[PDB]
Order: sequence, then structure tokens, then C-alpha cells
Amino acid sequence: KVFERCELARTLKRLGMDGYRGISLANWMCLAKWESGYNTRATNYNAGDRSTDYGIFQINSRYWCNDGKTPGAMNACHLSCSALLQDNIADAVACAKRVVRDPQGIRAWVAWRNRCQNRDVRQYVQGCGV
Repeated sequence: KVFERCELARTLKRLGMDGYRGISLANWMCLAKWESGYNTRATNYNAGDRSTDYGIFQINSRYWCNDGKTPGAMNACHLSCSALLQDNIADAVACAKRVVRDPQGIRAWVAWRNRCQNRDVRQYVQGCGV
């Protein structure tokens, strides 16, 4: 599923992402935008280290979900990476919260640092009723 902007904003809010561990909804929107273009079926194989990024948040198989083909990988969200490719983003949201409970917080995603950090992300939630 390719979410429309405000549709995702409200979907993320209902799932409890607004202010989760101090991260505003706008930051999460900026993250999903740059990571997948709000596409839950998005995938990117990393030939360099044999890992794959899954879903709307492009969560990596090396540490967060199990796909059975990433060497010495971990599964911190304790989910099949397939759960990160559903139209329903509940599981991807549970896993994204898990990622941010770690020291780095939202900085876990390099794209967030590149395209969201210290930037005016207001535009991502404007007019969405959140």
C-alpha cells in the first residue's frame, strides 16, 4: 500500500507514534517519506552485507526482523520480515518503536539524519488534523 500523506499521519497517531519517546509525528512522517515514499511494500537489498530493508520504515533484517537469509542476523522485533510488508502497519509501528527504544533513538535511520534532522518538518503534518 502507498499511503497518502495525511492518511498516514492519522494512522500513525492512532497507533501511538505521536511523541513516542519524544519523537513527533512530523519526524516519523519525514522518515517514512524519505525511506519508502509511504510504501509498505518497499524493499532494498544491500548486496554489500546481504541484508534487506523492509517496508514503510525500511527496517533492516540484520538486526530487527528475521528473513532467514541474512548472515548472523538478529531479530530484535521478533517478527518475520514479511510482517513489515503488510498494508496494515501495526507491526511495522511496533518494530519502529522498538528501534527507537535504543540509545540512538530516531537517529537509528541515517536518512532521518540526512533529510529530517534540524529541518522544518512541519509540512509533513500540516492540514492532516493531527
